[PDB]
Amino acid sequence: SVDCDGAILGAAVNGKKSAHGSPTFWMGSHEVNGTWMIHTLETLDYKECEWPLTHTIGTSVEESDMFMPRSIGGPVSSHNRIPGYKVQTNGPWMQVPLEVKREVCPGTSVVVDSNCDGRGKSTRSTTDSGKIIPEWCCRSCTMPPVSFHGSDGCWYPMEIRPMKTSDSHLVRSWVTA
Amino acid sequence: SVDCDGAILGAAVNGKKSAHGSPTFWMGSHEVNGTWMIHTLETLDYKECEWPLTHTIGTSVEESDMFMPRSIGGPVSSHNRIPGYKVQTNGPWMQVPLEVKREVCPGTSVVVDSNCDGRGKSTRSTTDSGKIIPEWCCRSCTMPPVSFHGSDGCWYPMEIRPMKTSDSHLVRSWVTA
Repeated sequence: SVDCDGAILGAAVNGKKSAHGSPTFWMGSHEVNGTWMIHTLETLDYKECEWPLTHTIGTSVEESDMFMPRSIGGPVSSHNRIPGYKVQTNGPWMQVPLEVKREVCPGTSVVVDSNCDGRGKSTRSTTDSGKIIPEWCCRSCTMPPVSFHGSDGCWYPMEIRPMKTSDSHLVRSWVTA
Repeated sequence: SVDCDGAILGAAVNGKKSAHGSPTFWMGSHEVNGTWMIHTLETLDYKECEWPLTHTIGTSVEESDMFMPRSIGGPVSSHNRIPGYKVQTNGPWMQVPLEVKREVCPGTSVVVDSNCDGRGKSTRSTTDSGKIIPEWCCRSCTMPPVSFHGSDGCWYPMEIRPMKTSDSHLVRSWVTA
């Protein structure tokens, strides 16, 4: 119900490139194959506020197609999207400072398999004793996998699930955005 | 039916300043009293195409509320707006190169009066004989009056009407956007 401070916000488009930005936030997007998608996403801060429409490029989306949820500052825009992933309602958004990469978490692997579990809470690549979880799957996300690199290490999006692992030592995000 | 060429278009916001631009077009806007409005509008070209929503900042407005009509490249945005004036369906948009000013046409005057005629076709400040029409009125537009400065001289928006003058002497716009 509250917009973020538009006085310190910016956005820009030029040809096939775009960006939404603030001193604690940066989302860089391109157009590839006629589709706009995120290539850069950095957050130094977690806050519950909404990107003002006055500073939004191409307001468009079915909200579920956004990547960064609207309630924590994600621009309601076609530019805020990653093909193969849907809105990260329970993403690791509190693990700031964060950056998104298209890259396997260290020591892990992700396979696309329709038999994999569906979307769940975002999960860290390491257990609560710092042991790496080697094998992950997703039903239909696009490769190379989306990964969040944040304060306490590497996290996967909702789509990507841990395999062959006890649940009790998993680390999940508390975010409900 | 056809969007403009996105590869050469651009748009940007920073704080209280914004702009939409192409090699043949420039709209500069800013936020005054919590409201966004055009401060600069230059066209080097007249074309019937639509500004792609992907390259539009703050897609929002009811369309009668825009200043530059959608069908000739006007960004469907709250940034494309001048208070006191509505969509220039019959503006002098063919008189390129054009620039919009907040300024009385040379040798003329504009007064605000409820009893004046309503919106009509945009009319040149001079007659077909090069004679200047000295007095103009508008029902409720805002001062200083907007004026279009183009190829064959100075024109007024749809809201600003010529007084004490004969219809046969008047030069009007053929634009229906």
